[PDB]
Amino acid sequence: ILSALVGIV
Amino acid sequence: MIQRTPKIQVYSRHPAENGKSNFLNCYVSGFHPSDIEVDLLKNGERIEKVEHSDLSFSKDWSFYLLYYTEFTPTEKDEYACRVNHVTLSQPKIVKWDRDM
Amino acid sequence: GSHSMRYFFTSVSRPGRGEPRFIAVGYVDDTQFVRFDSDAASQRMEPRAPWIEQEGPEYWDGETRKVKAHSQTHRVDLGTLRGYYNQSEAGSHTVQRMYGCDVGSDWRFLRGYHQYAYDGKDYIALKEDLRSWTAADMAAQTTKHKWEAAHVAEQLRAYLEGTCVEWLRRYLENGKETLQRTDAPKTHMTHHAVSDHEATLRCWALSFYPAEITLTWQRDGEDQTQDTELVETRPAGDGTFQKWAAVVVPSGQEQRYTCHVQHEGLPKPLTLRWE
Repeated sequence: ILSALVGIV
Repeated sequence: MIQRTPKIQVYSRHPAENGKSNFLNCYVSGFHPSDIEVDLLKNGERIEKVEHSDLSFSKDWSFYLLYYTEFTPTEKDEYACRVNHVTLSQPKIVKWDRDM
Repeated sequence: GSHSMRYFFTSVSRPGRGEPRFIAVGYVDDTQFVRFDSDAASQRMEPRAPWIEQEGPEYWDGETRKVKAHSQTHRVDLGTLRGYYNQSEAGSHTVQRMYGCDVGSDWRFLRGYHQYAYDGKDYIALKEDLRSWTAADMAAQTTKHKWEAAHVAEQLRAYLEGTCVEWLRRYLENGKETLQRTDAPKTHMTHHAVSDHEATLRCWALSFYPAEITLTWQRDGEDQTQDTELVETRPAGDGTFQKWAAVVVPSGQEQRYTCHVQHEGLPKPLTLRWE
């Protein structure tokens, strides 16, 4: 499964 | 910006045997950007029913795609893959050789 | 043997042509199992392997939601990067992201990855200690500081060392028949005369899984690396792979050459000689 959080660059 | 030219391999899924159903593949890899045009040709004509894998890429970020279509090779039918990409001045055509 | 699970994300801006194109795919070793295409009709994470189809709606609803979150992040990223490098809002640009984990033959955590690239060039990557970052340039350093301040690396190691390895194992189990198989390559050689004094000897490795393999030609037992035409390992389309290697041999010298094959599916390396 995909990772939970995804922060912008 | 970076531009890598696609490597091209045109081959069949199973060893070619005239009269027997098979799959004609055209594998393009090592290219960048992702915008690319790939067609399979039968005696010079663009094959209509051609599908391709979902866009993915290698460790070095270059993309790779598998275009394929069902077919039954014969003794006289010629197949080839035609590809165009920003790194190619002319569309590149690779003929299918059942020995490669 | 060793195994891995990784997600590949590609985002491509389309200036004046609407929304940015977004594509995500997941793999366990060399088998793809899910996908998401921003231009597709379903707007959902989709199964690409039989063994993942058994997951219930909770799995698909959840992964669809998280993959859409990824999509939005990369849509924001495109604009940010455009700003970082002061670029025209008319040109098309590409951002790629890859992350995943490797487990040893004991299914225990071996290493974690999280890399990012802009227009095909390394941008920022998580170092193997899963605590620090590699910033390609000045723009990347700005992103590095941001990620440090938000303790992103910490959230990533927990996912990479926990969740990632846990689900990989689950996938390996649920897909035992597919993922845990090893198809040793079927091998054979072909001989074709190019002229009256030279001939092509081609060594084939077919229907093997996984993709990792070593295929070489030797003359009198010596490596012929530079006189060998070796093609990239390629997908057969049915989950297996192929690869061949060829050398131009002076007619009458076929016997001096030997093809060597190494693969997890072969207890002992193969050595072939045309004779």
